[PDB]
Amino acid sequence: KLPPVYPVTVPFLGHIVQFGKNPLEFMQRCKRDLKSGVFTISIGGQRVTIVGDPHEHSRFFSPRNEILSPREVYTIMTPVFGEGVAYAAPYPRMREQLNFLAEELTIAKFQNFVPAIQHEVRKFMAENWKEDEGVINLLEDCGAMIINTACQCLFGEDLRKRLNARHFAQLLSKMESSLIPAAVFMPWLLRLPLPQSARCREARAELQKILGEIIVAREKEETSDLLGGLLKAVYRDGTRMSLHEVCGMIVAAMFAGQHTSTITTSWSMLHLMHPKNKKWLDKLHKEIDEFPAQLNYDNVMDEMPFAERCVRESIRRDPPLLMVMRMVKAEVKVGSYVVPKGDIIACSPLLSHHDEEAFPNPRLWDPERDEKVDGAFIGFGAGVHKCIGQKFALLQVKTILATAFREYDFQLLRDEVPDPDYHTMVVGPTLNQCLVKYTRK
Ligand code: HEM
Ligand SMILES: O=C(N[C@H](Cc1c[nH]c2ccccc12)C(=O)Nc1ccncc1)c1ccc(-c2cccc(F)c2)cc1F
Repeated sequence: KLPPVYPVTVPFLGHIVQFGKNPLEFMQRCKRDLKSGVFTISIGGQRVTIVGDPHEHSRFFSPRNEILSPREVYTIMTPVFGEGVAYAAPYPRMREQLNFLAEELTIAKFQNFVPAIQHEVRKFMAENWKEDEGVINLLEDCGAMIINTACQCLFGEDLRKRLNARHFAQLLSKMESSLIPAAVFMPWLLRLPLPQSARCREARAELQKILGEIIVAREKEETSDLLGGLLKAVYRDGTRMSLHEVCGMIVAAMFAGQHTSTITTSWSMLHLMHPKNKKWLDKLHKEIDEFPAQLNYDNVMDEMPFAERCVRESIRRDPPLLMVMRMVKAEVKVGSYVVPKGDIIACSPLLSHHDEEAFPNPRLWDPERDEKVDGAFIGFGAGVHKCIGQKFALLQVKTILATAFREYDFQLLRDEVPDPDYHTMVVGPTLNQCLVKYTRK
């Protein structure tokens, strides 16, 4: 039982085009006009099957790569993380590799983090929000704090000194400068692509070059950072990581967070400041108002369940990553239908999070809601490939919120909360809507 196919009106580009303008509405359209939402868009002549049903998510996450591999679809990353580094490494290694990062971003590895990140914020604002009140772009400053903060946590002083955040940021940016989201048909498209790499690849090298130097430098003198920790790692056979792979994993760490976290932090501030949500804002404050000026792990990790709620909804309502794809290397059965081998198969947070059965009044941002279908919230993916940085991210967000709101109040210079800008790789509030006003308490 092949799933319905939205008929293709213009031979080569219509869906890719139609999705670009309004994917949510587009996708829903197929759900709507084919009745049963396990449809199959065609993108480039690639049959693409979207699993639109919360109930049948489980089928999307669970099958192991040898049945549903992202290695094929995410190939575009390969210049960035490095040849053989991640999805470009056979699954024993990839799994091994990913597993090592995860172990660096575990809640154990956070003992000292909160003040570090809490610092950078108090530092940043003070430096960029001098006046009692002023006007700033929110997206950007969240963007600056996110990056800034991560570095404070995940990188050592020598290292931080040798390559400061701003430079990283530019470094990182050059790397997406490469990226082209063909992922839906992306794999095949790789014929002789222009060195979109050329800009980035240089960037990877410069990072690596640096990374070596600290290692060389550090060892001379006589250490627990992200770099330090990855080096200690050993594969199951018993080989260590090659700084090439080390450099890649670090890139992954900075890469995943940069937009998703920024967008998340931002939305969350955006919704909380808005006047509709006074109620929620007051709730937060009771939560955070007795927190000691100095902030420590426990306040954030343990004593902030609501705030977490707020972040999760923000992601739930407008998730940064619109969808997830796997390459079907074997025929598999989703509910009634069956999906061909060789059909790229995708699952979308953006859609499932607006299925009205599981998220009714999806556009209402309620931090206190709870999914009415399990695994409907997939903002951080699910099953095998669960996000491995989410705990870290949340940590970042919840701290920025407590710190910012605690000493500031914000006024949204737009009548309504912004509109999502879908014209980006990772989807966020529109940069222009984001103007926002701040008043030192
Ligand atoms: C707001 C922040 C974030 C959001 C919303 C987010 C969301 C997600 C989602 C939905 C997935 C599943 C993608 C898929 O199944 O292909 C995922 C996977 C992943 N995320 Fe994140 N993520 C975030 C932050 C991070 C950070 C900071 C890291 C840092 C390393 C990270 C690393 C990963 C990795 C490695 C995977 C892949 C799991 C695998 O391939 O097995 N993420 N993330
Ligand atoms: O920007 C993207 N991907 C980036 C880099 C990245 C790719 N594979 C990863 C696996 C782990 C970590 C990072 C990445 C990333 O950072 N993703 C990420 C994933 C998990 N956690 C954190 C971050 C990206 C965004 C959108 C689309 C897209 C959406 C809808 C339709 C469509 F056709 C394309 C595709 C994208 F490739």
